[PDB]
Amino acid sequence: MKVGGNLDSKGYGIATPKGSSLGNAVNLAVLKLNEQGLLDKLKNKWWYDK
Amino acid sequence: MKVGGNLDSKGYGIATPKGSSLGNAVNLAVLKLNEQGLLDKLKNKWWYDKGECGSGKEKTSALSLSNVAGVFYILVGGLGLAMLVALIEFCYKSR
Amino acid sequence: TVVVTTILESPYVMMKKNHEMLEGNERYEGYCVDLAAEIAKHCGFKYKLTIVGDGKYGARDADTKIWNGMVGELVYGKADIAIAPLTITLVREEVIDFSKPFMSLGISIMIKKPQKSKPGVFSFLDPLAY
Amino acid sequence: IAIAPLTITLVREEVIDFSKPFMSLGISIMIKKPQKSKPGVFSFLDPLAY
Repeated sequence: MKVGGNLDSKGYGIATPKGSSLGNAVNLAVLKLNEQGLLDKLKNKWWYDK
Repeated sequence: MKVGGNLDSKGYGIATPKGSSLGNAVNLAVLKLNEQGLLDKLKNKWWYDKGECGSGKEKTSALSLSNVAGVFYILVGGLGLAMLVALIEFCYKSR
Repeated sequence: TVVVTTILESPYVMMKKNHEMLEGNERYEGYCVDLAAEIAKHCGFKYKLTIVGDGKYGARDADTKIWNGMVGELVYGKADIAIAPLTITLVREEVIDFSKPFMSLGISIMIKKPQKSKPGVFSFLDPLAY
Repeated sequence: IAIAPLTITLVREEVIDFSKPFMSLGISIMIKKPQKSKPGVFSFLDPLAY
């Protein structure tokens, strides 16, 4: 079991080649998914539900 | 007091006009500050260090000793009562 | 000399004790006030801390379609940068640019820090009644 | 494009582009279920404190 809060603040992200066309689109997409609670949903699906 | 973890994941950030010169520099600056633990340090400075509540402990859960202890004392009142009454009755009644 | 907009929100940006006897950036103190100096040091620039007029964060009136608060002062060229507890939202990321989060948060629950102690005298005796 | 648990680090942000974090994390502590019990010889007394 995990105890207490995290020791530091990190974060994963979608990586795209510097100066790519998918760069802005994907960025907004991630923000959209999180606000729709889709990201939280996915985590619950693979961590707790599954 | 705050209980349980957060309900969602948000985050504050430094806002700069679209297509600004300070845009990339500030971005990297924030990342640099966090990795140097400077951000965490600042928060601790204004939230907990500068805070007024580091006092507000015990746990495990123990016995009731308190109420029990009142019983001790009042019980003692009985003790000394027997004491004096018996005293003055012995020496004073007899004597 | 860069114009830094920010909102009065404790403990991010607060009025110093003797703010009446001070001027410029020395008037303010807080998390963002210190964060400003740090950012300015790594980016190399002088700045002037200014409080947003209407005292709002960022929103967008549906009718007039006008931005208000700090986010507003950025889009309309009133300020050069916004150093405050400004939430990174999609609606804002479209009009302005947000640096990586300098503080992750969320919605929490607040209850009365409970008093676990209520000793009586004879509650010792209370299982029976007077 | 790279869609994986790729940490957003300064050393990488210089060569590539990272979208906003799709999952915030950090360093945590892992322990073992504290379900154990010993009868000993001192335990008995204990409900009544020293």
